[PDB]
Amino acid sequence: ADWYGHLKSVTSFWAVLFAFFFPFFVLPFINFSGAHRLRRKFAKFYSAPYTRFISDLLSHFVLCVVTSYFVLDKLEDTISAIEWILLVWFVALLLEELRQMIFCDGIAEYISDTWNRLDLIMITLFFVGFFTHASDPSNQDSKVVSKGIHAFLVVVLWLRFMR
Amino acid sequence: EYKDRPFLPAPFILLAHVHMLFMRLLRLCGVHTQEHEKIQDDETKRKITTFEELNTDKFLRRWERERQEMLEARVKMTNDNVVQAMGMMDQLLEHMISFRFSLDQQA
Amino acid sequence: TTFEELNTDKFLRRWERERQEMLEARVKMTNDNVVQAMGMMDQLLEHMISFRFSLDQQA
Amino acid sequence: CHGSDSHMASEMLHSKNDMFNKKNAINIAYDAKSLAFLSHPATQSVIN
Amino acid sequence: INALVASRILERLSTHRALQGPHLAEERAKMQHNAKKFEELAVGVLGECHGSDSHMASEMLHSKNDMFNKKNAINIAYDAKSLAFLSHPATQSVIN
Amino acid sequence: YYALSKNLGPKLIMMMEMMKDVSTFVFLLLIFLIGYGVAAQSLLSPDEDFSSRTFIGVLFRPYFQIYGELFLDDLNSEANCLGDTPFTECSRETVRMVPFFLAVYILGSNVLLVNLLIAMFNDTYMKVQEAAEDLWRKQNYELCA
Amino acid sequence: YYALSKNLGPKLIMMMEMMKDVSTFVFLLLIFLIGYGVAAQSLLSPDEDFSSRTFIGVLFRPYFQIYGELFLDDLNSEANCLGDTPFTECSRETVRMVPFFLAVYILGSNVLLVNLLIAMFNDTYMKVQEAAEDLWRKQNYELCA
Amino acid sequence: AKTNITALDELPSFALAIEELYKREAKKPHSHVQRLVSLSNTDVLGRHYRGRDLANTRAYNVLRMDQIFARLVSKDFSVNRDFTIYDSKYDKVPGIQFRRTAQASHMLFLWAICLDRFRMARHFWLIGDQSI
Ligand SMILES: CC(C)CCC[C@@H](C)[C@H]1CC[C@H]2[C@@H]3CC=C4C[C@@H](O)CC[C@]4(C)[C@H]3CC[C@]12C
Ligand SMILES: CC(C)CCC[C@@H](C)[C@H]1CC[C@H]2[C@@H]3CC=C4C[C@@H](O)CC[C@]4(C)[C@H]3CC[C@]12C
Ligand SMILES: CC(C)CCC[C@@H](C)[C@H]1CC[C@H]2[C@@H]3CC=C4C[C@@H](O)CC[C@]4(C)[C@H]3CC[C@]12C
Ligand SMILES: CC(C)CCC[C@@H](C)[C@H]1CC[C@H]2[C@@H]3CC=C4C[C@@H](O)CC[C@]4(C)[C@H]3CC[C@]12C
Ligand SMILES: CC(C)CCC[C@@H](C)[C@H]1CC[C@H]2[C@@H]3CC=C4C[C@@H](O)CC[C@]4(C)[C@H]3CC[C@]12C
Ligand SMILES: [Ca+2]
Ligand SMILES: [Ca+2]
Repeated sequence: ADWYGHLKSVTSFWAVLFAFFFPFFVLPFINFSGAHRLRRKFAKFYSAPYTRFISDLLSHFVLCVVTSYFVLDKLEDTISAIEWILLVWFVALLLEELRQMIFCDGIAEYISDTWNRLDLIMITLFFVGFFTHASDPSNQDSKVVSKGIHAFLVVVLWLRFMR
Repeated sequence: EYKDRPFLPAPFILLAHVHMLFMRLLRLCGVHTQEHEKIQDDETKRKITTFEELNTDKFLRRWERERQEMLEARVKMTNDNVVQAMGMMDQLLEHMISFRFSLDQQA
Repeated sequence: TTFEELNTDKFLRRWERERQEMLEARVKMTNDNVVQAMGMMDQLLEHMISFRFSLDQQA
Repeated sequence: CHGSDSHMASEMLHSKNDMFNKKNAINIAYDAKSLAFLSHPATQSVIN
Repeated sequence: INALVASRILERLSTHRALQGPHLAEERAKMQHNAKKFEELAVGVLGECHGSDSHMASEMLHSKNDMFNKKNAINIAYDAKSLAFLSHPATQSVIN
Repeated sequence: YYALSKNLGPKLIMMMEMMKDVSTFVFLLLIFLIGYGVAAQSLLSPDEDFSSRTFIGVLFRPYFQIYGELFLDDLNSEANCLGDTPFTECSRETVRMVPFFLAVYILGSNVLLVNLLIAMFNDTYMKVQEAAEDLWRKQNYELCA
Repeated sequence: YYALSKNLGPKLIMMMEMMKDVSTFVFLLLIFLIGYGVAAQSLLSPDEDFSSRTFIGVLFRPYFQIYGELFLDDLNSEANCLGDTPFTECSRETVRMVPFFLAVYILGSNVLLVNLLIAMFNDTYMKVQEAAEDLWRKQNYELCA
Repeated sequence: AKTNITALDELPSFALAIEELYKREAKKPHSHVQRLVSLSNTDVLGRHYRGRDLANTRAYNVLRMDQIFARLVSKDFSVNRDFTIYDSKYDKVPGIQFRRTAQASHMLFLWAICLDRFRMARHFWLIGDQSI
């Protein structure tokens, strides 16, 4: 009941996913618990833990798919647009990990969890690989070594999606 | 874990981070905004308290009966009861000897 | 109809005996019986005190 | 019933009763979703 | 031997054509019950014999009896299909 | 038509019950297959444009390597390693990590996941055998009707 | 002559008991083998007259692919696909469905049916072990006589 | 009171007695019988059609209750009643007293299942026939 928040308990994974993907077309015609109604239903639906998990899953799934595309496709002679997007994404992930470090019951409690360990390994692997490519972008050897470190990055990312 | 986490998904979580930093800076240094919450009424609190005490009494009554309906408990009581039955009879014999003497000295 | 009614009665008789032959039921009856035995004796003592008094006032 | 006379018991299970829309005991048992009744050997012998 | 034969006669009669019939069912159950009881007796005495004197017990199991067509107790036990008797350690020791 | 048999009918209901464990196994392997497949395909061909062939390379070998068909001769030919030892004297030093990744992967898929399915199947069988038999006895009437 | 041994004799009776589970497995696989075999043989050779070779093609590979010998190199040669990727640049686009059908088939045969037999074998063993031991003790007298 | 429905006027006296047992039990607070009859959305004779005065004064009749129990068994369960046997002209038929007993027993049985009183349910089940 806490998981689903202010929403009916009969909602399935596909129903919440469809409502998340199509906000204006499935939400009004549903039962829960104008500006002050549409606004009330949004403010209630997106504050639900389940909705934030679903958003985190999809986000991590797109991260896995794009990073997978990035490591399979050849690296350009300069830093590409998808590389910049991934750079912004992994800084954001690093800041989220730091926020989790500060707002917890100690560094030991945070580092005890295996998924947090996987998060550090994936941030560490990406930047090693990125800086390896970004040090000499036209060098063929740098691109080969960068893809070699990023193979390990994709393995840890798909392992972390089991969370 | 997912209750306290910001809603915005990961690529866009930077907006949430800068928003939390802005609120922390505005609260610590600026001291302009604050926190608002809702407090449960005393009526609903006493209702919860009354419900919990009743159900506590109900579980203790059900628990006591159920433990008295076990096979071991029944054998143990039966055992104590037969011992108490002897003791009573033993008192009864003590009385009958006293009677015997009353008639004996009566003859 | 006659066959079904008879067999219904036969199952109820077999069912009643079988439930009375269980260990729990036997312990429970035995338990009630010892309690009833005390009650009877208790009535018996009540009588013996009444006798004691009859001889007591008889002396 | 199956202990006393198996053939007559089969005749009772095959009997159509007028009170319940002219349907036998197995049809009502299936309609009542009585899995225990349907898995019984007497019932299985009639079905076979 | 008599307990084993008794067990076989009651078990085979209980499934015989003269006791076959839709109404001839309760009777049948009682026989099987009596049959197993007799089987239990045959095993039990055998066990007692092996407990008291193992060698003499082996001598009794090897003894040919004239009343039953000059055949020992294991042959009648096999003929009576008494699986419980044949799987007993005393019987297995004689067979070995 | 197998459902009328006493030996096969329950086993077909039992098969429909195991399908959930098979689906559970598919969801758990999918993680290791896509991770190893993207990593291995990228390591083998680090200077190729993405195409449909890249996607076929990510799902083709990894899936069939979990059934014991290990394409090590084919992987050796694709890696451009000319040595007598299978992964030696290669053009790029990164492609020599291809057998290790594989070494981890089949440890994850064959030693861990396959044996875990055997354990689920045994547990599932013991749990739903009597219910499958009962359901077959209800379906016996259904088929007769 | 193995029946006199205490270790092997019961196991031979146990083997004769499992034969029914083996037969059950054969009847369930037969469905997937003939379905996949007719479909795969027809997809590989869609313009050939029926002969005895067509029938041998329907039963030969499908049966031996359930033991891990996957004839993917042979299937690639037979499909007339010239690409570096195994099933690409083919003459007909329909023959590229051959690895998928296979992908479903070995999921049906190796992951589902083989593990189900392991479960039956374990269940059957636990059920008939004491009876097999008793039957061996009766056969001990039979062999002595 | 007299009713315009011809099915209702055919009903015997005992049917009205069960109707009284349903009414008397139903007037008690938080009774599940009232909720069951109200949420069904059916008319007085139990047909699924959803004037008002008969439908409310005699809302716990035996025919409607038979229809409610019929819907609770399955979608095509339909209990057949024959009250024509209670007329005095069918007294000479052999065994009639058992048949009259059996149906009467059946309707109180159903009433005893509805009020979840197991002991009278077991008793009326034993009195009647078609036990299984
Ligand atoms: C915790 C785990 C994930 C750590 C993994 C470490 C990885 C990213 C590092 C550790 C050692 C590294 C290798 C060390 C040396 C060489 C030789 C060079 O000519 C090509 C790159 C290559 C082959 C490196 C690739 C990346 C590498 C494999
Ligand atoms: C953390 C766990 C997974 C263990 C990680 C072990 C990794 C880092 C090791 C295991 C085997 C190693 C490889 C073995 C041999 C060679 C050839 C050498 O000329 C360059 C490095 C290279 C290519 C190594 C790179 C690092 C390597 C892949
Ligand atoms: C019981 C098991 C786990 C034993 C462990 C076996 C491991 C350590 C073995 C098995 C296969 C091996 C690999 C086989 C071939 C190569 C290519 C070579 O150029 C570098 C070393 C490397 C990459 C080996 C690394 C170590 C390796 C992964
Ligand atoms: C319903 C279940 C079994 C899933 C069905 C998936 C089927 C319809 C899919 C899965 C893989 C697909 C094939 C994958 C790739 C190609 C190559 C393309 O150039 C023509 C279509 C073709 C040959 C596809 C045909 C349809 C196909 C066989
Ligand atoms: C965990 C398991 C189930 C993962 C699923 C793997 C599936 C989706 C993979 C494994 C092998 C794959 C096939 C391998 C090769 C080809 C030939 C190509 O020309 C079209 C796609 C096609 C036909 C692939 C379709 C997808 C496929 C069937
Ligand atoms: Ca984390
Ligand atoms: Ca009766």
